[PDB]
Amino acid sequence: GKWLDGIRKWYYNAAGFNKLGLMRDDTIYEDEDVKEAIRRLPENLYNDRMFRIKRALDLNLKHQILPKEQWTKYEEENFYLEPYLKEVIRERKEREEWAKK
Amino acid sequence: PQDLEFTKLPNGLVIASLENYSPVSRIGLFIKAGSRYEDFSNLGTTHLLRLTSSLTTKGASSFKITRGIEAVGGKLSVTATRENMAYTVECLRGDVDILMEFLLNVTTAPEFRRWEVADLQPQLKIDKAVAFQNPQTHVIENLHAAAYRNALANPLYCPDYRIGKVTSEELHYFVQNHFTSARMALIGLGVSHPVLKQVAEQFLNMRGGLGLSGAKANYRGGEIREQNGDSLVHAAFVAESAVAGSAEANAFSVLQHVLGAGPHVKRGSNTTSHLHQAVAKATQQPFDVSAFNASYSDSGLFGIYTISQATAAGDVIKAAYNQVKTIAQGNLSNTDVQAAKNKLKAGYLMSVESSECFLEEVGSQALVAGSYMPPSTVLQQIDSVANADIINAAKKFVSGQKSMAASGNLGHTPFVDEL
Amino acid sequence: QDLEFTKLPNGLVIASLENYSPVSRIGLFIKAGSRYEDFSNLGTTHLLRLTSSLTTKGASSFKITRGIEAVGGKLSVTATRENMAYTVECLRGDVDILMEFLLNVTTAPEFRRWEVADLQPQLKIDKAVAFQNPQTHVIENLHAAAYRNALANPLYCPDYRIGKVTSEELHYFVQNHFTSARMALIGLGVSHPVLKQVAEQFLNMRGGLGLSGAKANYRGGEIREQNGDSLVHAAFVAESAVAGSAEANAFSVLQHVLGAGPHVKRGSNTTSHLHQAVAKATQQPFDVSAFNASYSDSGLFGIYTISQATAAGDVIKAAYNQVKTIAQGNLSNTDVQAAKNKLKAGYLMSVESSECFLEEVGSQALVAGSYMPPSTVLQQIDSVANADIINAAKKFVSGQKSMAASGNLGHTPFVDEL
Repeated sequence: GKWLDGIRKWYYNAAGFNKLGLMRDDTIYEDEDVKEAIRRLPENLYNDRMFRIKRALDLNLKHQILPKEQWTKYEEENFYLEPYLKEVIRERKEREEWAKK
Repeated sequence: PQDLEFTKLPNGLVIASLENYSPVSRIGLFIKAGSRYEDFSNLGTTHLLRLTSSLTTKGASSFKITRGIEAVGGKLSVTATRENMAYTVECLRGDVDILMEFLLNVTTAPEFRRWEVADLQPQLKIDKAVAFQNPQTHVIENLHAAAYRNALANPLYCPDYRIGKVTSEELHYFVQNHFTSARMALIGLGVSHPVLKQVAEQFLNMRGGLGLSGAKANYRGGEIREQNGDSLVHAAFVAESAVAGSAEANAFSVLQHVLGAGPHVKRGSNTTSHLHQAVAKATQQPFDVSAFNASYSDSGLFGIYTISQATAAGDVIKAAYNQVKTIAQGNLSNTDVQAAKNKLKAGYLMSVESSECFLEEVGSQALVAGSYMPPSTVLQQIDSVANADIINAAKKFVSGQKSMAASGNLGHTPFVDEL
Repeated sequence: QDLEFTKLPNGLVIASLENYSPVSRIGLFIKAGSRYEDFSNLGTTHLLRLTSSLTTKGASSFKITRGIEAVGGKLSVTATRENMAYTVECLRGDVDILMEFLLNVTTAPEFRRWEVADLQPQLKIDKAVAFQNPQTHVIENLHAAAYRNALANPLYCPDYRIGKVTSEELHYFVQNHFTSARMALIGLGVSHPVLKQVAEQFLNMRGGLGLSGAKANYRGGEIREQNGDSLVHAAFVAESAVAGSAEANAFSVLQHVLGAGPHVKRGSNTTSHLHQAVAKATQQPFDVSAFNASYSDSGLFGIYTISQATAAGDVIKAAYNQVKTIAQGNLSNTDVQAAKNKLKAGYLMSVESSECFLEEVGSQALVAGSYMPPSTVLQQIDSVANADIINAAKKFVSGQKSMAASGNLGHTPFVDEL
């Protein structure tokens, strides 16, 4: 628990996506399930994700980094895309299970 | 076995089974929710609600529901009138249980995921368009909008402005406030009584009885004229009549069958129908005249519906109107009255013949009355109607304030003022 | 100088002024309008005023457009329910070319069917942009719900007629309504002799009368447009007197007593009784005016209200009550004089602009044939007495109402309730 949480926090800090103002779900690869999960996001969350991704792209183009105060915090992160992606994957697996019977 | 048994559960769910011994079992859940229970805020909700039968539920997924219903071979359908809404599921005898579960999930825990609702929204327009292909439905909807100023004026089909803006929250609110046990009835034809009791035990735990039930359907002598480019104009002018389930309602029905409601000889204008004979000598171009009659819990509507060429339109309606006036004057023989009573009895029996329509009738009268009325009682009631009662109904139609709705060129159709 | 409504032998009423403004303004006012079409050719006039730039018998569409642009003038078409005006504005030395263009557009148009078909989609866009302000849409529905024969015909072609206005209908309407006796030529900058010359160019115009018909029968009908708009616009009206009558002046003075429009930028309309009544009726933003239209056959005086849906009924009720109070006789003399001042000032200030002066002169020539100087208009306005205004209010209150509304319509009363 505590040891695992420490290792996870170290990995989150080591991975640089928090420096660019991004959240973890912004980093996930955009495959079909992720595309549909994004399509299912509420408008406010979709707009927030779009702006955060655009700001990260702008920073990467400038080879700069958001100020240390503005970095995303591991202890204060929202996994907004997790429920939608899990539901999409569940539906796809249900379809496959039906299609294999 | 041979007679159904209306039973009211302690929850309030009127449950009845017939055991017809047919190979296909048929179970219908008739909720007292309808378009009239909408208001100005959530107008058109019931259309989408009827179109959201196959959406994912709390206990079953949309894919699971569709594939299971197909693989079993049965079918789940939703039929909505202006007062009641029926979920009818038909399957094989040994395949009830599965589909029954689906029914429960569609009516008690229908989680309206907003993305699915948004995806379903465009189909509202297509369904409205295909329904409006028949001019009679369009004119009748306009007539209800132009005759009432409250509940029954709410259209069955979603308004154009509301087509893309029916939020799932409105669907949830409507289901919670209207899909309740005391306003629902479970009717199973093939299903034996104890199995119906078992399946309704699932419905025993639902929302509290007697949900929101407002509005009185106040009458309004208004008009709705369309002014289309159609060569043929279809119009309907109607006056207030008795509520459903009344002796005067039977009088109005017998009056409509005296006037003429539909053809009995294919490719042949009704010789006995007074309206067809009256209009035939009025205009020579193709026409079609009928006595529209609708009865509801709070009100009713009896009137004349005519489809005819625009250049002659007015004439037709006047002629039809005049015919009813004559019956109001007292010129009503006994032979045609007996013929109309025979027509009404035969039509009721023919409708009840088909299992689907029998289920619909049983569900409707279970919702409104709660006690089954056998066809013999209906025949006795219609036979009770006398000539004086029919003349009184015609006089009431002639005297009462009239609401008219027309569609077509409308270059000669009189307004309700000079009707 | 002053105008002189000279009538030509054919019937073309020619009037000229000599305002020394560098822009010469000419206007051909035909008595054709939307009321003169029927169910067969409904919406013809809407396309008719969009075919001004189409090729004619004597000039091509390209020639007309390029010549008008190169000269620097403008050729516009204005339309109301009774009259249709072709107004051409040019420089003083550039009158002949644009006058010939006007002649070709009106007397001998050549509605090429392909050009008409290409122009027809413009009807949708024009109708949509004209319906952007709710006032026009509500007034159109009000005219549809108030009259039944002539004035019920919309100014904008119905949606079903948008793509089916054949050029044959345009030709029939032009040759049955654009006739010499139903037209008037007015020139502001143009001196009278050249105006006579161009009228002579107009001398051989069709015949000497048109297919004037219908009587604009009145129906107490209502049109309800259930929309999702938070704001609701309602307009309930009663038949007033015909245009050009003392009772029409009484109704206009009554409308200015009630309050026709604002007079101070961002003002609260302190003088307006309707605004004061609705202010205490409802607290959300509103806008109440006394709609008043006058025509040759009939008239319509009523109340137009823009309010919130949830308060709609209340608002109109309050407005209605105000007129009722004036009907009871609670009309002082100070506000009557204030309304008379408002009406006179509004008329005179409208007459300022050369366009509006030309329109007024054209309308007077069409309906009267003799110019009515503004002094006579002011005298007629002053002639209206308090008793006449009370009689007009009584006629509105006792008459059959016709109402048109648009919006949420969850609280708007129907005609019988109002």
